[PDB]
Amino acid sequence: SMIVLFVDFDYFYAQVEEVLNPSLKGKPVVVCVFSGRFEDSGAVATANYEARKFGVKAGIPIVEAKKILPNAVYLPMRKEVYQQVSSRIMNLLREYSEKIEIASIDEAYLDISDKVRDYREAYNLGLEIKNKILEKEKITVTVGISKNKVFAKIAADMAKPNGIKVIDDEEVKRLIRELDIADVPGIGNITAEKLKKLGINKLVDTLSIEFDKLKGMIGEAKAKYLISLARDEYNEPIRTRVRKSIGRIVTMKRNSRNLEEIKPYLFRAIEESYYKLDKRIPKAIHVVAVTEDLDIVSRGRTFPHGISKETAYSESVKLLQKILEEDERKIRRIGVRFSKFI
DNA sequence: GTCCTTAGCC
DNA sequence: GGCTACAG
Ligand SMILES: [Ca+2]
Repeated sequence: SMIVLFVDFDYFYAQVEEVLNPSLKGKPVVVCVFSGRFEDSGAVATANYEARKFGVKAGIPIVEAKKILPNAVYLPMRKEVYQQVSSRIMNLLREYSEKIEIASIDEAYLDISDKVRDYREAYNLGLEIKNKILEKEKITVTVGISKNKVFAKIAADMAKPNGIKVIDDEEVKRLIRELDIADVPGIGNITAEKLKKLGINKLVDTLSIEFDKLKGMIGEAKAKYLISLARDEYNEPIRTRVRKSIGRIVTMKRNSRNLEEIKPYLFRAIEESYYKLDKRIPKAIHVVAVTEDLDIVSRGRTFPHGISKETAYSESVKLLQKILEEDERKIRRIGVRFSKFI
């Protein structure tokens, strides 16, 4: 009882550039966010399987990427192109079950309990999903099928890319015992290391250790949740994610601490955040500053009414002003985030 | 329900 | 780098 079907687009951004650009078949492809500063200032957002065999990965500096593969194909992120392709697949997804939780620009969880009898009909539903998506958008996905959200995700990780994998109630048990902890959704590097010292290498170890000695560390929320996976008791429903804050953040030319030159960046993040809102009026604004050393500093302000675009303008300067005088360091990035919509 | 600094994700 | 939620 309770069948969750999970869908993750493989090397999404790079795959979309491949479908668009037949001249990139075969070779390696590295989609980057270019800073606008120096030559190859920036970071990597994704790489195809061919790029990833060589270490080139999401998050490393572009400069480093080019140390490894000086001649992969390097491409600027075109966020709104993957956004179009993404919403088109999300809609195809939406036809198979009303109960859909969109989790990022490239993964979605389907609850299929009323639409199939057991896993055998699911895995088939899985194949239909895949093929229909590849037909209409020429994009390969991976399908994960399990008893809850988290093991749906894990199942897709084991069969990525282009593929499909079921994890029945039994295999849940093996993975509770013998699967590596960092491979648990919502657990990457920093929290592996938070436990890598601690003696915990698999989910089970968490039951073999005191509760507060975990609570205190990675934090109560994270401790509870993992313990729930250990006990095989996770049962979080599939609900429509609602976007809580929409924002923009842009890197400046020559990072500085003069308000009059910082000002025009600040205002562009505002236009584009309004752009985004889309008929949504927030009550809250935060001015976000990234410093010369890269130590994020944020000041906001909540209003009992919604914030007009113009009030967003003047109000931002006041919050910018506050930062300029409580943190001492120069400013490299500047932005705004809007939240608590009407 | 409010000011703020903290990790997993493409 | 840019995004967004999450942690008390
Ligand atoms: Ca994903």
